Amino acid sequence: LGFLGAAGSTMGAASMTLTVQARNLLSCQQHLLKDTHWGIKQLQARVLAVEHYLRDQQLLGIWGCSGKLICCTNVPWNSSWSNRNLSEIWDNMTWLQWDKEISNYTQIIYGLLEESQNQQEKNEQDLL
Amino acid sequence: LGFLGAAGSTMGAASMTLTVQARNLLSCQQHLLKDTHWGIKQLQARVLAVEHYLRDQQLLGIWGCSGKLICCTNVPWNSSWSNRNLSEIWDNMTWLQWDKEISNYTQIIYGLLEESQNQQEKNEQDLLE
Amino acid sequence: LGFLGAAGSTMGAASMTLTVQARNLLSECQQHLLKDTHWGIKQLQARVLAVEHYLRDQQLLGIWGCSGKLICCTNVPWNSSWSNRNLSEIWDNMTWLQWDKEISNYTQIIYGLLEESQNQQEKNEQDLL
Amino acid sequence: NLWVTVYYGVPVWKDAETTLFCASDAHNVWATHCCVPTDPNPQEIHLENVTEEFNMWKNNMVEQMHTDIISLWDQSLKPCVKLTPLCVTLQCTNVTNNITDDMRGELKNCSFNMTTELRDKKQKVYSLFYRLDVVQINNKEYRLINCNTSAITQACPKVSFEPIPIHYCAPAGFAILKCKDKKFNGTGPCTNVSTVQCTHGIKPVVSTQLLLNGSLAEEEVIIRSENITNNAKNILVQLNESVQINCTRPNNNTVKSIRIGPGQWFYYTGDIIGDIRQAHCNVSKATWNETLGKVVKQLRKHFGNNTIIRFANSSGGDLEVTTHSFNCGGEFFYCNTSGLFNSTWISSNDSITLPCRIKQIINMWQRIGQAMYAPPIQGVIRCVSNITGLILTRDTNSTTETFRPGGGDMRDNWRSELYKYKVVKIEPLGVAPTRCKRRV
Amino acid sequence: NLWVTVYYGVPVWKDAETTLFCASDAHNVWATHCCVPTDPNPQEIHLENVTEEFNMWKNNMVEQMHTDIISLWDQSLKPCVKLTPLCVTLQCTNVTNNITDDMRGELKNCSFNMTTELRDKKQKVYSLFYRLDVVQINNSNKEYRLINCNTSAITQACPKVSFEPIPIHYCAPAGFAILKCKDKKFNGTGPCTNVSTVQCTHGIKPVVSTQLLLNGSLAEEEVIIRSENITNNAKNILVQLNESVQINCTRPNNNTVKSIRIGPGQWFYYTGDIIGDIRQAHCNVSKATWNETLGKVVKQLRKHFGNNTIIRFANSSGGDLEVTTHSFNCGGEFFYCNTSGLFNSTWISSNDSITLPCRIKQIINMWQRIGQAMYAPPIQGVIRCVSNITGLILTRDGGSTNSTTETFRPGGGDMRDNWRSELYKYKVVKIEPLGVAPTRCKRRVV
Amino acid sequence: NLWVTVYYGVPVWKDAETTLFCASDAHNVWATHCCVPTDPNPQEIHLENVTEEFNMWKNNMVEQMHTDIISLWDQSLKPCVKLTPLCVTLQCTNVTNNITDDMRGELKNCSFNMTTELRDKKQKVYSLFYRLDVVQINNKEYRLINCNTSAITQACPKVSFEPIPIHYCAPAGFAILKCKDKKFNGTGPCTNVSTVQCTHGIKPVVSTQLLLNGSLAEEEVIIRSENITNNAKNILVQLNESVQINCTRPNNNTVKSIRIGPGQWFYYTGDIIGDIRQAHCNVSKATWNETLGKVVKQLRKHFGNNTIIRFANSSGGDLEVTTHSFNCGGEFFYCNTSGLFNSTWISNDSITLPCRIKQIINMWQRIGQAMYAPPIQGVIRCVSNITGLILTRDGTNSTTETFRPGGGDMRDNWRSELYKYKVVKIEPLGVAPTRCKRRVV
Ligand SMILES: *[C@@H]1O[C@H](CO)[C@@H](O[C@@H]2O[C@H](CO)[C@@H](O[C@@H]3O[C@H](CO[C@H]4O[C@H](CO)[C@@H](O)[C@H](O)[C@@H]4O)[C@@H](O)[C@H](O[C@H]4O[C@H](CO)[C@@H](O)[C@H](O)[C@@H]4O)[C@@H]3O)[C@H](O)[C@H]2NC(C)=O)[C@H](O)[C@H]1NC(C)=O
Ligand SMILES: *[C@@H]1O[C@H](CO)[C@@H](O[C@@H]2O[C@H](CO)[C@@H](O)[C@H](O)[C@H]2NC(C)=O)[C@H](O)[C@H]1NC(C)=O
Ligand SMILES: *[C@@H]1O[C@H](CO)[C@@H](O[C@@H]2O[C@H](CO)[C@@H](O)[C@H](O)[C@H]2NC(C)=O)[C@H](O)[C@H]1NC(C)=O
Ligand SMILES: *[C@@H]1O[C@H](CO)[C@@H](O[C@@H]2O[C@H](CO)[C@@H](O)[C@H](O)[C@H]2NC(C)=O)[C@H](O)[C@H]1NC(C)=O
Ligand SMILES: *[C@@H]1O[C@H](CO)[C@@H](O[C@@H]2O[C@H](CO)[C@@H](O)[C@H](O)[C@H]2NC(C)=O)[C@H](O)[C@H]1NC(C)=O
Ligand SMILES: *[C@@H]1O[C@H](CO)[C@@H](O)[C@H](O)[C@H]1NC(C)=O
Ligand SMILES: *[C@@H]1O[C@H](CO)[C@@H](O)[C@H](O)[C@H]1NC(C)=O
Ligand SMILES: *[C@@H]1O[C@H](CO)[C@@H](O)[C@H](O)[C@H]1NC(C)=O
Ligand SMILES: *[C@@H]1O[C@H](CO)[C@@H](O)[C@H](O)[C@H]1NC(C)=O
Ligand SMILES: *[C@@H]1O[C@H](CO)[C@@H](O)[C@H](O)[C@H]1NC(C)=O
Ligand SMILES: *[C@@H]1O[C@H](CO)[C@@H](O)[C@H](O)[C@H]1NC(C)=O
Ligand SMILES: *[C@@H]1O[C@H](CO)[C@@H](O)[C@H](O)[C@H]1NC(C)=O
Ligand SMILES: *[C@@H]1O[C@H](CO)[C@@H](O)[C@H](O)[C@H]1NC(C)=O
Ligand SMILES: *[C@@H]1O[C@H](CO)[C@@H](O)[C@H](O)[C@H]1NC(C)=O
Ligand SMILES: *[C@@H]1O[C@H](CO)[C@@H](O)[C@H](O)[C@H]1NC(C)=O
Ligand SMILES: *[C@@H]1O[C@H](CO)[C@@H](O)[C@H](O)[C@H]1NC(C)=O
Repeated sequence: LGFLGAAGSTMGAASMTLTVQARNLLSCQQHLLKDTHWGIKQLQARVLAVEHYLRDQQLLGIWGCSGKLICCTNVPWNSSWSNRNLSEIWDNMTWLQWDKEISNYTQIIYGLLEESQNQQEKNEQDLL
Repeated sequence: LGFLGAAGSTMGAASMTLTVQARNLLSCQQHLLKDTHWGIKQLQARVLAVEHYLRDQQLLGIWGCSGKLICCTNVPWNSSWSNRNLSEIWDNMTWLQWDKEISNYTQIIYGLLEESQNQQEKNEQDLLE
Repeated sequence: LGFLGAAGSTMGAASMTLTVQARNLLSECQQHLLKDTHWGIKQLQARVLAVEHYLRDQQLLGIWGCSGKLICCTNVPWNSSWSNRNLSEIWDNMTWLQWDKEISNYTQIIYGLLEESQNQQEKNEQDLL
Repeated sequence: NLWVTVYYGVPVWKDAETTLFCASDAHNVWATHCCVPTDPNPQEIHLENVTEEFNMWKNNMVEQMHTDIISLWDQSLKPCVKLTPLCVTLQCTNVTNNITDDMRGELKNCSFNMTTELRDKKQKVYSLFYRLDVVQINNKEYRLINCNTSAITQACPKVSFEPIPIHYCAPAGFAILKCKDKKFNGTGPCTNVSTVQCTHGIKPVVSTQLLLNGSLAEEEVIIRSENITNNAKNILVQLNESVQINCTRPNNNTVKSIRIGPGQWFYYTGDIIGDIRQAHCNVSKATWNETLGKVVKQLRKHFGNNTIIRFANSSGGDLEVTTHSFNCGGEFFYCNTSGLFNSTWISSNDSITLPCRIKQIINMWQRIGQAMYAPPIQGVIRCVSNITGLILTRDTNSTTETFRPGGGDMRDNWRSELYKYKVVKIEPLGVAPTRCKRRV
Repeated sequence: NLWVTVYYGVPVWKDAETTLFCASDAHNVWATHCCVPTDPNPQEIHLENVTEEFNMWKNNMVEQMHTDIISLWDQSLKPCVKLTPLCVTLQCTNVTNNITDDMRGELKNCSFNMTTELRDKKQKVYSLFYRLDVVQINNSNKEYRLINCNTSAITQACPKVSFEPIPIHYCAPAGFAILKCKDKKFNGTGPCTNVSTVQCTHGIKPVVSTQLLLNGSLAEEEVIIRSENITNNAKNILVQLNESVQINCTRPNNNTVKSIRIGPGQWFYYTGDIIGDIRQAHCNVSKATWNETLGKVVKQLRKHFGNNTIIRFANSSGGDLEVTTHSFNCGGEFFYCNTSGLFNSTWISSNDSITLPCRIKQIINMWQRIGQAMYAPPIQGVIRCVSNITGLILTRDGGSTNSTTETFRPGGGDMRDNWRSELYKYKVVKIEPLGVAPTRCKRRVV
Repeated sequence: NLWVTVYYGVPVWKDAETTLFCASDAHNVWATHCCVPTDPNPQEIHLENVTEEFNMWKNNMVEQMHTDIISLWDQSLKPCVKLTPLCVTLQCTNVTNNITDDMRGELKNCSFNMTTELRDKKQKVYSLFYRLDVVQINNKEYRLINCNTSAITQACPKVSFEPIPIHYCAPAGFAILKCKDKKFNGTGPCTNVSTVQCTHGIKPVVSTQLLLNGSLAEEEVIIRSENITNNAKNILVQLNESVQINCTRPNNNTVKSIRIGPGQWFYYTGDIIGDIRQAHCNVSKATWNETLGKVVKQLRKHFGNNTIIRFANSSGGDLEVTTHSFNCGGEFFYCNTSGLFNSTWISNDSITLPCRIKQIINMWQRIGQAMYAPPIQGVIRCVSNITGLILTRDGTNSTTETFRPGGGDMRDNWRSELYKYKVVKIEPLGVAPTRCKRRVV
């Protein structure tokens, strides 16, 4: 329906809008060039947007999720991060609410995803 | 052939030239820095080339093609877009002519490609769970 | 071991650190970025070049059909014209620095072979579908 | 039982700061610089079942607006002629031609030496000056007030500085959120929010004491400050209806120009046609009185049921904070406000005439290392502005408190238009537990 | 029974406008700026079964030449001595020694007060002027001022800097390509079938001149005339010759350049003394060559205007020298040649070179822009150069008399119209690698 | 038999040049323009079984430091008041008031006119200054020494130029490698190496003759030159001990100022409080002799056990070439080092070196610009650490060679501090043979 239209939707309900959010990330110059600061300042902002985009893509590659909007892993979920029931997580809560609740544990999760993929690629190469 | 050597070739004839076109999309010093307007213009140009590149790659990912040069999807070809023989198109039309043949449908096809892929991933997720 | 935790590792030993090296690229005060025009420009240019470098390597892996994998087994044979080094040493006596130096002469050849082999296989898959 | 599933394109965000890009609807300075066109698209997304917290007193956009404005102002002046060749002794006497008692010595007829197109020649000229910009040296010897402290640059006469509405637009990866709660005071949670592509068109209006040409409150009168209890805070008052104020400089000025160098033209005030009288501004007494009565009722809601509101003028300071200021027709006005703040509120109609002073040497933007000369304008100037708000300060359980108009950062004016907007960064990744396991 | 097939790496493009950068093959400004090296490989690929439309009048590269050339010019002059302190009352007399009757009072001997390293001291300087640079103060015939004291500050050019144009190659940024037309008979504004790809253009030498175009590409096969909206006399005519015409220019007198200090770290340069009988500048063209060349031009325009026409030539309308004379730089000096002698003929169906007198100026405005000025310091000794006329700019009077006689005059024009000639050969396009087509396959779904 | 296997994330590199970003910890120009904080977390990775080739004289990190320092200096002077309008004729006489140390003719009392805030007014003013800044025109006429050559700019009094440690950090995609071998001689295959994200801080101290406030050597004094037998190359001496040098500008001073325009202030010397005294630096002779002893031993190791090392003073030339030079208290000192190089070696005692003060400074061995050093009030004192020397062998086969304090360009100070470090580019992609063919469906 629009960018962030699903922000108030439940986590499950918002899953089919992941594509709109992705499309909007990369979405009189004869005068403006003359202003050195205007030029540099705005160019830097554009460059940073690119850098952020690429870092997230780099991570999806590392975790083995680059080809999917939704990516299952072999890393188990820890009750330390969350011991809430899936029915509340997916049907009642929104992503804004839910994500805030696990803001401590994100780094832990990322490290686990990276290692799991590392071992799986090794296993494939040894098998071949 | 070289870069764009295949530009005058027909659509099927240009098969396997896709690789040269892709390779060529990406590629004193004190003057380059002191002349501020010069330096800005040149840096902007490289940045723009990157931005362009990324949009195309993003779309291929969105549509489920990703790193492939040649993809086939679940979206049907429409009579509202064209009504020409398949061999007429592939053996005789020039890729440049072809783009002229299909004009202002790009956004339709892309919307269809995007939605089809979105549903396909959801179906895979349900099956695995 | 950390980023570039070791470079004395044999090539085999170093295979599990590929994911580490992979994370290095793209890894009031700020007012100074505009106050000193050249300083801000030089830094921006450096960041841009790092990005450009990154993208070229990623494109190349995509072209070869390896894409996001850190390790790929391909359809290109190792040539007999290349130094006849013993496989036991290649993987467990040799480190990547030593190895690459020994085979650096051939880099552009092997790349051309990788590109062509993938292009041919992709075409064959389209015919099979 | 559960595994970590990665989700990309998740519709969430975090508080963020980033540079915005300036766009106009479309040779005015604002328009020339803020030349990027806006989209013909009133894009807004209602964030149904989303609550967000706003705090206007910490809003980064205000600081950016300020910074960009200062920069533009200077950029406009960078290519203009310097008047430093005119830092000479002036021989001044009082003007007595058709001058009334409310003027007397305010105008001076000064003569001086200045340069010519050729380096070796000099010329003698006569010019009319306002007392505010001329200082006695010690007799008849006077100088321009700022030739001891800073260089004076003449503003280019061709450049229009009148404000145009400006829309600020988010860079990709960012979004602007807006609070649509009509009763929102700028600091609490807001439960009626939507996304924004670009802000509305905000005019970069500059004034002191009274706010001009801003938005009006739907909800009568809203009085807000960072902290009401804190006696150091400057209170902003937003009105639901404007008060019109009619400002003028009645004197018909004759403007002439002389070259001081090859491409350097100096514009001088010349002389005056007709009678000489003070500049002034008018408002309706009742309109002003009705407005204050409502403000007082709103003040009691914060200051007490038995509280008596005493209005008074500012406590002191320089011209820039003791008078109301604006730039009507491009001339800089410094108008008295004591006539507006004399009463005490307790628990075809007459107008209020505010006398005004005219100044040409301006220390712009609360800075002191720069000065500019405002070229005089030929003829007679009139305008009418919309007073949309107040800038107020206040001075042992007396039950009576005193409120005064005052100065402050120009940022404080801009805080009003930007009070309803917030900048956030989009964060597409997150994970969640699911019952799937990656196929091995 | 067809689906969508998606391809990336499709060899197609669309017209586009982008920023180009320059390179060269190695004191010179052009060399300093286009410091980027060239690739010796032509990288030109002929395309088969290719057509493209080239409209030179809409070629943005022409605008870029103008924009960047001016920018370089300004950057090069910027870090030099300001002569502002010298735009003062000047005392003058006419030169009466070793002067021919062609010169009479054109050359003047003037004196004035000048600054020194210390602000407390003043010196007195004598120098020569060519009249065009000096006017009466207000009318006294002893007191003069420089022509620019009422308009702009003048900066002298730094004497070490070389502006000699060099061939410059323009190269596409990644994502872009240049297409080239090699159709020998192509007149612009239209389709071309002899199309090949280009990475970098040939080296275009940025020669700046007015009425006649010097040292450009020479036409292949035949004299060709290119114009747009030809019946409209508001447009000028660009004529490209297939045979060059040699023109020998000189500044015959021996100039002894002197220099003095003007302030801390700064030198001023001036004319000093002149040795030998003093004459104006001159340019020679064989009259026979000129007449043969002109007849060839006449034949080409005749096919455009009619078999029964009479082609009359006439000299230009009045106006500034930058319009009315052949303005060019020779040896570093600025020449203003009287070309009326090249147009005094009507065409109806040993060399005795035509010699044009030429004026010289020291105060130069630039690019038909005003409010800025450059001082050209004099060059020591005697100057000679030889140039190749490769094309002409002409205008037609127009009107309707139906007399069958058309009148042509030296045309005026923009510097952009000189560059327009070389650039008629090139077009910029953007590469668009992504596209779709129909297919009998469907994605395999499992 | 073998196929190709492709690897990404390969731990290899190639030598490369780039631009390294400037950072610092904790009105100081170095801090202001290297605002970027350092990482408080130390970082280093040892690379066992890795040997790398270093060459301190081919190290582009030095050139970057040179370029950036000069740029910084100029950028800092750009917004300061110009003194151009003060290039007027001076009328000067000799000052004998409270003359001491027979330093006659060093200072002159000059009267001159200046332009003040209004263009209509001129003022006769007076100032006291050094002969090194003034020349005679030929109660005689004089001018400042640099008025014919260029504009003079006053440095802003509020800006501190005191060197602070500066750390250089690699951009992503690059790494800095360092040599940890205590006996490394400046070139070759260093076997004790590690990877470093940021260098240690280096203070950008600029001096001539001797190297001050640098790093000390471990082990023993290490002497290094690009070519040893080419007398055109100077040899760097890195000491393993620091010699204390106590410098002063002994006079007390009154500083005066005047407006020369609209907000334009000029600072000048006023007058001298007490006796006029010569500037000087003190070094213990005994420690100096011990230091020379260590050095001559190291020199003999390259020339022979029986050679004779003759020390001698610098050749004739400009003060910036022949005398010791440093910035102490904001004043610029030129010191006579001939007293340090008189002995011949073969198998309190504080020496006082006289010094002179100059206010108009040309810098970086560049000509065409000059910086006016504002006067410093009061009395100046500092003590510096001598950590090294720049010497020349001066080219008979008599076995006696003369070593002179030839000095060198600013890069030598930087070559010394940045010698440890090398820059390389990371190259993650590579290939090797395997046993499998890609699995084919
Ligand atoms: C169309 O094309 C022709 C051919 O290229 C151009 O003709 C040349 O024009 C340039 C610019 O006017 C001339 O440049 C001058 O060259 C002198 C040296 O050449 C002589 O001496 C050498 C030996 O040293 C001989 O080989 C040579 O044949 C000549 O006899 C310089 O001394 C001149 O002085 C300037 O440069 C020197 C540095 O080299 C400085 O020290 C001086 O102060 C000063 O700046 C000058 O560079 C060139 O000689 C001409 N060539 C010929 C063959 O005649 C036309 O100008 C061009 N037309 C247009 C419109 O562009
Ligand atoms: C411009 O400057 C001139 C001097 O250069 C002034 O003229 C002198 O004024 C004094 C009185 O202050 C008289 O005693 C002199 O006789 C005058 N000299 C001449 C030649 O007239 C002049 O008054 C100044 N004018 C202005 C407008 O400032
Ligand atoms: C100020 O006074 C001048 C002088 O009368 C006015 O100029 C006149 O303008 C009218 C048109 O508005 C002309 O018809 C007159 O001829 C002008 N006067 C002269 C000298 O010829 C000017 O308009 C007045 N300006 C204002 C705003 O009062
Ligand atoms: C110096 O030469 C100029 C010409 O270059 C003389 O100007 C001419 O003066 C006569 C008499 O007034 C006019 O009729 C001409 O029209 C003028 N010529 C031009 C081109 O305008 C000038 O008089 C000479 N001066 C001296 C002292 O001989
Ligand atoms: C400052 O300027 C004044 C003049 O305005 C100089 O004083 C004059 O010098 C000349 C020298 O030829 C004497 O003939 C005059 O009698 C002096 N006049 C006065 C009033 O003294 C003065 O010398 C200049 N100051 C300096 C230091 O050079
Ligand atoms: C908000 O809540 C209502 C139920 O009260 C529900 O119908 C609606 O879909 C919710 N909105 C969003 C964005 O989830
Ligand atoms: C969960 O996290 C805690 C630390 O907070 C750790 O000790 C525990 O082992 C983890 N359990 C699982 C299943 O990951
Ligand atoms: C973990 O996150 C919660 C919010 O979800 C926060 O209240 C808590 O303090 C965090 N714990 C730590 C150790 O940061
Ligand atoms: C779209 O393209 C077709 C040709 O393919 C053309 O006939 C039609 O007019 C175009 N529509 C638009 C955008 O006007
Ligand atoms: C160095 O070589 C030894 C002997 O083969 C080995 O045991 C050691 O692990 C190697 N070092 C590194 C960093 O691999
Ligand atoms: C000029 O005006 C001032 C201010 O009103 C007054 O004090 C002064 O006496 C007046 N002088 C004359 C001559 O009228
Ligand atoms: C406002 O500041 C006053 C002190 O000036 C303090 O007593 C009061 O509690 C503050 N109010 C809030 C809401 O912080
Ligand atoms: C305020 O008004 C009083 C008169 O009641 C006046 O004397 C005083 O100067 C005025 N001060 C300011 C700052 O307006
Ligand atoms: C040049 O063009 C003319 C056109 O009239 C033609 O007659 C002549 O033969 C051509 N010259 C050459 C060398 O082809
Ligand atoms: C200043 O000292 C020099 C010697 O250094 C001498 O020649 C000169 O005459 C002295 N001048 C005065 C005024 O004493
Ligand atoms: C010094 O340079 C000379 C050549 O000038 C060379 O023969 C000699 O070997 C060099 N010495 C050293 C120690 O590099």
